[PDB]
Amino acid sequence: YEAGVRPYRETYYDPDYEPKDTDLLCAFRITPKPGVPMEEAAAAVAAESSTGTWTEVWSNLLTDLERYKARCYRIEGDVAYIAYPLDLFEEGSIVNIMSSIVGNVFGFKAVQALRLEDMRIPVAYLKTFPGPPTGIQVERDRLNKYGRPLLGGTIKPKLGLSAKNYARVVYECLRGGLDTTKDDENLNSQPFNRWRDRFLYVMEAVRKAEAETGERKGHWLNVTAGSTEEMLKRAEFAAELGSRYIMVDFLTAGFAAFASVRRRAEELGLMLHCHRAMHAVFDRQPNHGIHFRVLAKWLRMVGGDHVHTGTVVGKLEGDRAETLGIADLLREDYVPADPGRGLFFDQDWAGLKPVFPVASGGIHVWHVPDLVSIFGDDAFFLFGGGTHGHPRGSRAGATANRVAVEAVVQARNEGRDILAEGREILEEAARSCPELREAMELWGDVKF
Amino acid sequence: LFEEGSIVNIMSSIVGNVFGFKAVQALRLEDMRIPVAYLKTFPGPPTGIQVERDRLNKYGRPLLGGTIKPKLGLSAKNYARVVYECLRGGL
Amino acid sequence: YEAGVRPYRETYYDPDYEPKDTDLLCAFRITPKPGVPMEEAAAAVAAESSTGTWTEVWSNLLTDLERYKARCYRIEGDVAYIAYPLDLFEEGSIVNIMSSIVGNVFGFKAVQALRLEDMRIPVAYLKTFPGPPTGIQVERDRLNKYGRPLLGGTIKPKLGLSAKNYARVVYECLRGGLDTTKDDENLNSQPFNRWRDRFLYVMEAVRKAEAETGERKGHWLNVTAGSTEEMLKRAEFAAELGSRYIMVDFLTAGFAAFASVRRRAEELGLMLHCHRAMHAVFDRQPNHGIHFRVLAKWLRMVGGDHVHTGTVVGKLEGDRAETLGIADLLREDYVPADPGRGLFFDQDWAGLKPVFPVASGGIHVWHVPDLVSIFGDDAFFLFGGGTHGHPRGSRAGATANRVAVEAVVQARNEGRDILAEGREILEEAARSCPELREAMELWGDVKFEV
Amino acid sequence: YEAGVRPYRETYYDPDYEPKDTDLLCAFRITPKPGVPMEEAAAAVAAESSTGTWTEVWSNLLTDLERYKARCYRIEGDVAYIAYPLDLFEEGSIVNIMSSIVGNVFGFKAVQALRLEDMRIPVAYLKTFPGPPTGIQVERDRLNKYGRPLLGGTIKPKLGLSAKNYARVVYECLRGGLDTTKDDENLNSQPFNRWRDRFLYVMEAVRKAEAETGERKGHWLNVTAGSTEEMLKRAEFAAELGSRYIMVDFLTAGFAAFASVRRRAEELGLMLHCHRAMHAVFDRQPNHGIHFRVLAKWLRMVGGDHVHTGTVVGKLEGDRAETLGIADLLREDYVPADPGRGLFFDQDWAGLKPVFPVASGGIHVWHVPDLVSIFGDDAFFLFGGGTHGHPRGSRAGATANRVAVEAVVQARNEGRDILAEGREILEEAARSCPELREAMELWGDVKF
Ligand SMILES: O=C(O)[C@@](O)(COP(=O)(O)O)[C@H](O)[C@H](O)COP(=O)(O)O
Ligand SMILES: O=C(O)[C@@](O)(COP(=O)(O)O)[C@H](O)[C@H](O)COP(=O)(O)O
Ligand SMILES: O=C(O)[C@@](O)(COP(=O)(O)O)[C@H](O)[C@H](O)COP(=O)(O)O
Ligand SMILES: [Mg+2]
Ligand SMILES: [Mg+2]
Ligand SMILES: [Mg+2]
Repeated sequence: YEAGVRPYRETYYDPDYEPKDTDLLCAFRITPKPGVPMEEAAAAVAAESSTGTWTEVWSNLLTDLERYKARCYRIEGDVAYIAYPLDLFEEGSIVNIMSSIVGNVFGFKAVQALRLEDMRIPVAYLKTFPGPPTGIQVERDRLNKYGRPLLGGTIKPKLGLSAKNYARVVYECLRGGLDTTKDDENLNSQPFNRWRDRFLYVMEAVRKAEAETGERKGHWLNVTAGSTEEMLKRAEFAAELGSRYIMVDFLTAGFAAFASVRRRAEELGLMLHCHRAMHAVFDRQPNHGIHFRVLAKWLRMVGGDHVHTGTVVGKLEGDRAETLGIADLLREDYVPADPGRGLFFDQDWAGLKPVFPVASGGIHVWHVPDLVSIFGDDAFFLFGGGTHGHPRGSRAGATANRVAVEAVVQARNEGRDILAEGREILEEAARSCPELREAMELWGDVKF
Repeated sequence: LFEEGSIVNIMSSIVGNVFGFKAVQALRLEDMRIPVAYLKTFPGPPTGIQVERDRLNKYGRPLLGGTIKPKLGLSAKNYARVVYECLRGGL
Repeated sequence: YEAGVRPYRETYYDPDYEPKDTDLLCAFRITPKPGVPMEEAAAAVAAESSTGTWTEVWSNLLTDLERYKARCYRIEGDVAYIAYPLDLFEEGSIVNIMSSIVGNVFGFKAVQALRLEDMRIPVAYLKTFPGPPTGIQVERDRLNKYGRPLLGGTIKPKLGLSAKNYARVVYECLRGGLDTTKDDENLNSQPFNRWRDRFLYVMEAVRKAEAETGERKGHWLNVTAGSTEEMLKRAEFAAELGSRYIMVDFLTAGFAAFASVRRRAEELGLMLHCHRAMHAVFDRQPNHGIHFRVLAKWLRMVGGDHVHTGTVVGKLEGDRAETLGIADLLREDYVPADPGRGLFFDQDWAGLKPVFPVASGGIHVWHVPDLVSIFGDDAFFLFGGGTHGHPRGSRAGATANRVAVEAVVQARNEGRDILAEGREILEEAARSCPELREAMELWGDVKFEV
Repeated sequence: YEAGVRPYRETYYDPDYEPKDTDLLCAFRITPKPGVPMEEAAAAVAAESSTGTWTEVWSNLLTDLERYKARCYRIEGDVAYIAYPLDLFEEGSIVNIMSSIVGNVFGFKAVQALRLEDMRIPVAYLKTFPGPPTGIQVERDRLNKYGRPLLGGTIKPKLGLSAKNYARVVYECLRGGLDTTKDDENLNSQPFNRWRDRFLYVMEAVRKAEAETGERKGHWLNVTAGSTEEMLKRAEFAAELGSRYIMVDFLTAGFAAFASVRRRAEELGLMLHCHRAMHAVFDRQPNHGIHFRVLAKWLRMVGGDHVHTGTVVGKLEGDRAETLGIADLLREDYVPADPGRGLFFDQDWAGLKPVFPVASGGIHVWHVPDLVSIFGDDAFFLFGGGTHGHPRGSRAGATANRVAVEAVVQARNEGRDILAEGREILEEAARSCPELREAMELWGDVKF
């Protein structure tokens, strides 16, 4: 035992290390404090997210640090690759992953900025997680909807509507062609609209629209609440009322409560929509934070049936290439590494069910060719303002959006170039659909 | 606009989506004034500083603690041996 | 520390204090013992309802009495205004409010009579209460009834009917046009009519009436009982049978058990009717007690869907101007002070749901013009004797009262002065409704003062 | 069936009726509206508290009103006696008694003022009530205290003390000679003193004083709360901490919740102190309300172990003769009617256990001779201000009060007249008790 402070790289930088198939790997983009070499910064991140601290400790001799320490094994420019032994992690706990990988290392004086770009989850650790309870294929069977993207939309105004008026908007949307509707992420239980009231009114509107159209419908009832117990109570009630879906803000509620709700959702027969409120607080900036592709891996592991992924073309930020990679991570059994899409590692999903991507935010009929081109059939397209903002209201707006999606789907199956011929496809459909003609006219000038 | 007693609801509105808009390149929430009428729907700490000092019977100084190291890798038995030495020594 | 007895006035009278928006305020009408000045009596009430006792105590120095004491901050004649800091009260407990405000101060030798006239509940404290489970607007959607007062009535005789005969009366009333019917406040479970039998027979009567009229119907099944556990058991059974409503005597059962029943009603999806039995024991006399407007505020805070407010014109006492104020306290988002109605403070309701006023007691068809003029549309009018006492029985009586209310409402919406033209509006309807004509003939000479 | 309004007197006034042993009887003092004969006003009370309403109903023919109606069978000046058949009441429910007897009859225009003076509870109905769970004799055995009144006191200031300072006052009081101490009626759980903290701090003080004095001690922890469930939760916690007592405001909490708390108390082995907060809102005025002796009967039926009865000589109102009757009602097996004490009926108690009277409110050492003379040994005397207001604090004050009571009990047992020689008895004890001397000097001029 030699007391005193030693540089982190002496023990935690090992560019000769060859990662094992059981290791958990991380890709960190590091911005060191000026004067701190890149190797010392990367080693500090590895040390203080595994086994080390700022000075040597006599208790190091009571353990086999060679077995348990993480190691930065490769540095490519400002990107550091770090490997973590399988034994460092608690089985089935995303919370534990976060507490090591992003626990303290983002606040060190020696590392000015730090962003976790990707993470390789090893198969041996994935087997301790359940994944989604329903999955794309079973959900299409439960809805009896095949061969196209599914239609949805957030009820607006976000807040302020009574339960009665809120449910009237739901009825109008579903009656007009939307497959689903949803509560806004911030609509929980408030003085103007208490959750029990909303749940009762809405399911009556869902049943009515379902009877009148002859198509199956659902509404994503938000159970997000201040405690795990209250969320479970709201899920139990939605199931009692015969709802197909519930909704949870998995990041604001948090991963521990999220896991509790996901377990209860499967026991009640509910499908689980996951809203990513708060994600942009730490996945927006390229120099610091956690990229959403990491959050999307954690989401699939705990087990959401959908998660929002961005629209690329809408009102919220999202890169086309990164979004395409995120969609594969959510839907495929195996995703090869792809630098062109920001995927730093191959990801085997070990038989876990796939998650529905969900595109929402500032989109309207003119975006439908782009969206089909980006996502294909296996996705939800959500039209909030794009439905209720129609000159003739939600019902007319729902019809315009549903017809647009089916026109572009039919064109693709016929082999046409849906981007090169996008407007032509929408104009042919508008000739037999007055509601689509009016939507194209109102928003023809709205671009982001 | 807010659900009584729910921090989760506050976050869902205030930091829900507004950090990812194309029109706003960066955004930082600096402070927040919680009104008294809303605070009263929250319980606050279960113990509190004064009751805790009574339970510890320690007054008139900062209190001493420390994180067991190495972070990970110690057996349960060796972990508790480190604990004992620290507490026996004055922490 | 200086031991010994000091006048309450020295510490608990502060005419310079400016109430805070978080303070709870009371208006007391005080009748001091002769020889005791008003200021000393008012300070005694403030002292012994907050922090003080009859002599100085060394332990006053272990706390900041400046922060917690109540203060009488204004006196006008025999009215005393007292302010209580927000931190003196337990969140969400009417029981605690009463324990301080009306706990011991009504029994002091130095204060010969005491009446609490009004109370200002601050917004910061209201937010700790849930309010009504359903509320007027949700309830109208659950019933599918709009644009008129709702019709009800107590089943008579109060006691003695078998469960089977009890339900037969219910059926006749609902079949004849009443929207609801109710158990008498004193009908709980008795040898001549046990609660399980009554609930079963009655719900069968309600379903038959709904099917024959094509209108939604309800009955207010009284779950009042000797213990909280028994009341909850009876509520569970009412929900199992599909009842839309339950009923509780919130004062005789008490506020603690009332809170328990209100919570379970929301969980069960039941609407909660509240009967104010016992209120007159302490809200009647002008010199001593608690004015009903305070009880109504507490009622809305705990959360009842309806509460009886009186009729003004019926067999039970009630003042018109005071009732108008009470009706606003139950239904409106904000009620400004109004000395003419006895509203001593502005009352903000902080988004709590509203409560249905219920007018009941010794009323009949001739009172309908006055009832509509007083309450408007958002109210229940209950006719017990006024229904079963009809010459041809309950079904005919229910038809007569229903038609009367719909005619007075129509005439009002047509712009007529229903008070100046009340008799004419009723006589016009009678020409097309034999039941109403005969009800008007029977009770035309039955009047109560006002 | 003859429709129309009839005078209440025709059916509900019967001066030839003989009350049965199974009838519940009431004595009402009635102030009719000017112009309403006394017989009509009494008939109206009988009718609208049993079976009648304001007009004849066809459904009367479906019922045997002769079997079930109440009847005014006697009028003596402005006092009306009314008999109610046993079958009108629900077994074991004070709530049902109130809903009939005092439900609506106090608010009729025809009766300008109404006061219920006394009530004869028949033995056949009493057998459906459990009565106190402990009782005076069992309680004295649990405390191991005999041959004197018991000492208590409310902690002061009423509100504002932290839990720590609160338990310090408790410790001084018990260490000084008080048998018990109690929370104020309005101390429940508040931001300055939460109930969990208070229960923990106080029980530590109780055990500490118990060990230093060698006598058994107790504190009346207030479980009064806004809902039945919360009160039961607090009672469970008191029992878990090994408390001998809990306390409930049985009127502000309400009788239904009171019954719930009484049942749980017996199951938990707790003795139940009952505070009568709010009683003066309806029992103070002689023209309108309910006399406390009625509430005292209902209290013993549900089963409180103590209840406050007033001091007569203190700061709160109370008539001596009426107080002597109320104590007999609470303690004796059978109480015969007595016009000099306001007892309108004989009351058989059917074997129910007796209740401890509790005298409290503005009393000090000079009142002890009167209190012993009034109540005898089986009572609590509570000194709040009379303890903490001592020139030298709570321990000194508790000593002065304990010494005074034992000096007076000692003089009585020797055959001295404790009232004629009260001053001499206290002065003799003060010669050897400086704490008593200082209390006598401090409060010698304080009289009510
Ligand atoms: O709150 C909103 O703005 C939305 O309801 C969109 O409403 P419109 O349909 O009216 O735009 C969605 O929650 C966002 O799209 C979420 O963003 P993301 O999908 O990127 O998490
Ligand atoms: O018991 C009764 O007398 C009633 O059923 C009325 O019967 P009628 O309809 O036959 O008069 C009601 O409970 C009273 O109106 C309550 O008084 P309030 O509404 O003033 O609390
Ligand atoms: O709050 C109070 O005033 C007391 O704590 C007395 O304190 P002191 O001992 O300082 O007077 C008691 O609650 C009253 O005696 C109750 O009145 P009753 O016994 O008549 O119900
Ligand atoms: Mg949204
Ligand atoms: Mg009634
Ligand atoms: Mg007290």
